[PDB]
Amino acid sequence: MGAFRFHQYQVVGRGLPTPTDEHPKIYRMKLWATNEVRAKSKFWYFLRKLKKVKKSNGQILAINEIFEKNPTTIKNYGIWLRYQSRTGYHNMYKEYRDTTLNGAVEQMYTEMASRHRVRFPCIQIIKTATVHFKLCKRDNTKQFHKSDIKFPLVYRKVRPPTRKLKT
Amino acid sequence: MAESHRLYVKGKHLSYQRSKRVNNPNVSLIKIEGVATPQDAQFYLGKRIAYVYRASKEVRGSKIRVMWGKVTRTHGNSGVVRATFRNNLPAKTFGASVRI
Amino acid sequence: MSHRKYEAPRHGHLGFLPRKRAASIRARVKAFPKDDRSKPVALTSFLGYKAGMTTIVRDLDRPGSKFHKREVVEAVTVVDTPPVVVVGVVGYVETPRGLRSLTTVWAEHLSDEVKRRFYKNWYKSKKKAFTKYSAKYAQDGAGIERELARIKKYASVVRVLVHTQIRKTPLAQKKAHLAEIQLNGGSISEKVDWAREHFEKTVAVDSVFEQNEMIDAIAVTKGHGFEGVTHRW
Amino acid sequence: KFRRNHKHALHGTAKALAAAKK
Amino acid sequence: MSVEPVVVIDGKGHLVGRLASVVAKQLLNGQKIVVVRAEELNISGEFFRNKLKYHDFLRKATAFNKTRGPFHFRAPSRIFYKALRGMVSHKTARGKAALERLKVFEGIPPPYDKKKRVVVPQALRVLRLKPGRKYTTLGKLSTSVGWKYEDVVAKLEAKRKVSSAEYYAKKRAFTKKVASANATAAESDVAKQLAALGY
Amino acid sequence: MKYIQTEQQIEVPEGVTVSIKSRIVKVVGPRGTLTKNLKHIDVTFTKVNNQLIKVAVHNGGRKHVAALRTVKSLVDNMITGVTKGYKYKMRYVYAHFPINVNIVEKDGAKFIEVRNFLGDKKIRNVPVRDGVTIEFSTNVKDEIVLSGNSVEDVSQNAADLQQICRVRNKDIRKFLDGIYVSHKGFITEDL
Amino acid sequence: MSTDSIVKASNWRLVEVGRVVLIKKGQSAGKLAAIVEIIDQKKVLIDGPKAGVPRQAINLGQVVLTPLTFALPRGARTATVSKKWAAAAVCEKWAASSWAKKIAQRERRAALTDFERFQVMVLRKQKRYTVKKALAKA
RNA sequence: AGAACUGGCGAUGCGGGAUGAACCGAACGUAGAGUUAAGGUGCCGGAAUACACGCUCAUCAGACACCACAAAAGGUGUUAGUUCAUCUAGACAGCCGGACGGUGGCCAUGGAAGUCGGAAUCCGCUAAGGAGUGUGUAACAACUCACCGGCCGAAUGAACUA
RNA sequence: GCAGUCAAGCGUUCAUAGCGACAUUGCUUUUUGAUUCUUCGAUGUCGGCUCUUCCUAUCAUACCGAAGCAGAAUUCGGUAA
Repeated sequence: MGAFRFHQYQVVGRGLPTPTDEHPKIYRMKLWATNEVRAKSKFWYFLRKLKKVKKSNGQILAINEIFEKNPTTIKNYGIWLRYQSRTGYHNMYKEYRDTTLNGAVEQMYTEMASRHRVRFPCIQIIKTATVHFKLCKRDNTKQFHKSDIKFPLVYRKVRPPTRKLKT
Repeated sequence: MAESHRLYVKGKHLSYQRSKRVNNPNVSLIKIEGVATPQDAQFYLGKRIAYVYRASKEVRGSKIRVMWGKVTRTHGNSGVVRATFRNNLPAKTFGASVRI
Repeated sequence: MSHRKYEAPRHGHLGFLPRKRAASIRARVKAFPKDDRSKPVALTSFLGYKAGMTTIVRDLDRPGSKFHKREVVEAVTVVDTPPVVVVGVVGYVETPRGLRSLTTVWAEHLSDEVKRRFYKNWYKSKKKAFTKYSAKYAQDGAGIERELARIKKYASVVRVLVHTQIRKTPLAQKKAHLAEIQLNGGSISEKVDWAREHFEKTVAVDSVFEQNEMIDAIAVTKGHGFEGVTHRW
Repeated sequence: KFRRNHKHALHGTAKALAAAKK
Repeated sequence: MSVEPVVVIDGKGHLVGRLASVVAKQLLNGQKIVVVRAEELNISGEFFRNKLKYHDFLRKATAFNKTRGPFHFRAPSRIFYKALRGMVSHKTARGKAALERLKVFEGIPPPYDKKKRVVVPQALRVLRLKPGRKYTTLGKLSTSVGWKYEDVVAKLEAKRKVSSAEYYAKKRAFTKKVASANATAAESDVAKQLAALGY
Repeated sequence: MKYIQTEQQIEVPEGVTVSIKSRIVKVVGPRGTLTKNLKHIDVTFTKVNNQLIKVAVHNGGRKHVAALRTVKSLVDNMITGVTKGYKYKMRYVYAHFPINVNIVEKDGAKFIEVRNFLGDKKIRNVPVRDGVTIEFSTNVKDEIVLSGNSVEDVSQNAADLQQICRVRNKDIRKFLDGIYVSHKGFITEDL
Repeated sequence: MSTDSIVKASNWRLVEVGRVVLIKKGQSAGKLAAIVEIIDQKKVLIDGPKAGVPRQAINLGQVVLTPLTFALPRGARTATVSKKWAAAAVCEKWAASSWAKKIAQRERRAALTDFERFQVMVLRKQKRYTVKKALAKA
């Protein structure tokens, strides 16, 4: 797409470390990011969150990025999310209608921001999980979109400029 | 859609002539670098040319006096234009960059 | 309350602010009664001069007092009120910005009266020989009338140019005090007409006011000169 | 419920009276 | 109007604050601007909150003690005039002259038959429309303040009445004068038009 | 996060004709005629043939849906109002003092006058808005019937009578004196 | 019962297919495009027949639909999109004239720095002058 | 008030912040041209009435720090989000509607017997009909509800959080 | 000084007609303290008089709510300078 929204960067690496029969074992976090600036950062924050490491103990092997595999079209992304507001972070599973992973980020940001309290310092999320169109449960925007694929309903929905013409 | 609107935009002052007998008033000659399209000049004329009066540098009189021209008529017709100034410009500022 | 315990109304009103000299010798009424009743035979106002005071005895009425019934004394101011010349119909129109006069319709005869219109009203008392009133411009009532036709197409509440003929008795002075008096009454077209009939001739107090009727008096107070807080406030 | 509105109406704000009862 | 000497502007259903931004800037440009149809401008938001703001300003205009200003302006032309003074730098001589260059008249002032014009998306319709906490015309604000207003709408009603007559006969005569193209025409020439611009 | 919206249609009865130009609708029937102006954001409540009156909307939000419900209610009231009428039956109650009620319809500005309400020397009167008609079928002096086509106006006039007689200063329980809505309002008629 | 009602009206709706759309502000430019696939109310996929009309997904509402519609049905892909413009036609023709459109009409005007072309311009009024005269009759 | 560790003011201009010793940018010979910081782009007022979206309608609100206030309590059916349950096998608002039999159940006490206190809790038949939900009398003494059915049709309510 | 929340409790019975502790959050700047910023080449003291303008936390009047308002004196409270 044009001027990102957060392509997920599949960052991989190691650790890589010391003269001991240990070594840390092989990891992944695929993190949504804008390129390498973000790439680094997330990895250190993941390494803080779950793992423990260090900066130095986490070694990055490689990077491979993100465009559109499947259709622009029409997941309605199930997102596992955390929002920081008037104390620390509270858990969320938000399943919202989207075009795509580029979009998902913006639509969630706008939702943390507006609705939930969000401001600067945050981060992000935990996972995004695709779903089948009929399955989608919570609920307002999407319920209409699910119905549209159905169709008929696309003949519905067809509404927005509608009051304007004359014909 | 539009018309003009847009900022691009450089120009030159060719020279500002503060001239009477006591009869005549004041003229300013402007030559914008390539700009206005022949068309963009002609359907229009009255495009207001605003140069900021800033510090360049060392101490120029850095004032909250933003200057606005207008194109009176072309003289040059594809290029050069006549302008007049009305206000007060900063000090012998012919030369200076034209601009929005 | 920081002070006074023990706090009293403030002596002397702010509405009768400024306590200053009147613009004019003669009072000027800012608004008038509404057009409820008969046509401009009904002039909204009349003028006079204060003669003094007298007292009268009358048959009262207020049944609630025991003191009610028989004759009882009541105070009177006498004002000498001569027949007044309605000279002309001035037409003021309502618009936005304010009224501006279209016309004044003149009678044939104001003659000494226009000399009095010249007195302070122009200025200089027989000073150097004239002052002038321009004569009825070789029968150009048509000018005045076409201008009358203009007033009927809208609406001041139709108004009249008046003077008091002072020469009558008490005043050593001869000079007339010119006045703007509003005309009120019925429908507008008949209103212009009645006003028109009236200018042709003088008008008495008998035409304007009935006896006993409720009249608002406007006049200008006695003048002290320059005074301190104690008498003033 | 009934008692809440009685107290509120008597001395509270109108907006303050409604919602909890609901 | 968008030139150097016109300058006549249509107040109908325009936004008060928006009209005043461009008006100030053009007076700073050095034009003499006549703002027309003053009662018909609208400033968005519910009337009650709008009147509460003005009411305090009236309450302010109750004092100082002294006489000689401050002021609260009753009427739609006057409200708009106040709006310019705030919009323009009131401190300076330049600013002051720009203020002298405004005239605001209610209804229409003495005939400007030449059309009053809408400004680039200044109008409240689109500029409400999600929407409309209410929207308040200047004529609606000022009936509550007092009357230079009462005479101005009275004239508006008479002006609109007189002009509305004119416009019907004007338009009739224009389509009539006009049916030029109800096509004639073709005459090789139309091909020339299609080309002529075309190339 | 919603909405977007769609059309709802109600058939217009044969006893009713409606005619619509702009945002203002005339609803007409045998009891008489009713005019109101429905204007609202991005709403139409349109007639698809003299057959159905339909309501449709480009747009929806919480606010819109609440409005559409009011619009749908109002219209149903107008339609029923022209054929059926609306009527309020009201009863005078007076514990001490005779209440003298008449309507000065024919000779004057349309109003209901109540005299000697609570011994009041001063007559209390309020107008009638719209073509609604009041008949007071005295008996002893209990029963008031107020009938009209326009539901709004009928409700207001009946309500006006109730508010005039109200005495806020004394206890209501103690002073029963007034006129109260005895009904709401109403059925149709063979007549 | 001749004629019916009236109902204050009418009908523009088509966020789906068939509905021609007019550009907002963006690319290094501006073009024409139609809605192939509907995601949701906000996001729609918009494409056009040939050249560089590349298909974009955007949140639409800043992007306005134009008065024109063409005849097809919902669910589209590249092969279907090509067939539709070809079948429909007259849509480009409407696109030239005037309905938020005016694009060709403006194109004709835009190209006009010459010697010869200006003369032509004068000629069109010289022709107007004689039709005005022709209206006058004498 | 009185220490520590450090920068500034004092002795440091200029640009930003309405003004304003120590806040931000910035350390300044002169002069010019260019381009930037901080911070800003409806008007005053450079410079956008910018672009994608979402909430808000109180004039909240145009605010880093600041004589910038606003709390406990926070309602809350405002909006949103979450967690647990109920729904096309038909929830839900309202309106409508039904109840035989083992059998008025042991303890204790003046006295509990559906319903003062204190047990187990099976079953008939079976749309369905609990050893019972509240309203009772000294105690007994009805009537409703449970549980069950219909008219309507699509979501639903409770807890926390911002 | 005044207010808000909570409501133990009392009011025959009844939290809330009224009264209302413990606790607890506020607000004001008009008592008192605290300070040492300002003035020691000088700010006239308390109090009172009189003249003005104001404030709202309203004692009365207006309009209203509740009552343990039968009337009726009343009590509490809202709006309101």
